[PDB]
Amino acid sequence: YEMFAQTLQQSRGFGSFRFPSGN
Amino acid sequence: YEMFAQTLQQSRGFGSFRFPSGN
Amino acid sequence: LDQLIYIPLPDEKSRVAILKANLRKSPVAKDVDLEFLAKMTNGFSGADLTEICQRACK
Amino acid sequence: LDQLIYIPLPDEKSRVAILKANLRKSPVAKDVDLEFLAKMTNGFSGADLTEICQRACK
Repeated sequence: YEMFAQTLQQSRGFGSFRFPSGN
Repeated sequence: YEMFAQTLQQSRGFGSFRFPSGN
Repeated sequence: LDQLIYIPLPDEKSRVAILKANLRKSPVAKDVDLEFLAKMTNGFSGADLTEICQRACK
Repeated sequence: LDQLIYIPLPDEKSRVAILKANLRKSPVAKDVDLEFLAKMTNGFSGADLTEICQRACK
């Protein structure tokens, strides 16, 4: 059940995604 | 590689293990 | 049925237009940079972009 | 051999430092934005970044 739960993980990445703070 | 990493997980439990605070 | 037509995953401009088309129902703020989102995503399909927009609205 | 250690693919900051470390031999121009490169690449490993730098020098 843990393995099937990990098959539904998001993409390994994209954490701390931020837009460019451009004035 | 993630699945083999999860095969090396600890026992699913034992978090917040505490001794009895007995005076 | 004769003509075989291949439809690949969308490129950057198509992802821009998909993210624009999936947001005409909701009011968004004007400081959201959709072109940056479309530059960051490569292997996404249309359903993935719709999923992102839906989680944001939720 | 007891301690098992997993070494994943590098994240953004590590890709920044890898691209900096693989270019100390060559003179590069100062308008090259390496942080943009490290933001664009997700599934690359260290060998891929070294391959990119080598093709540029060639």
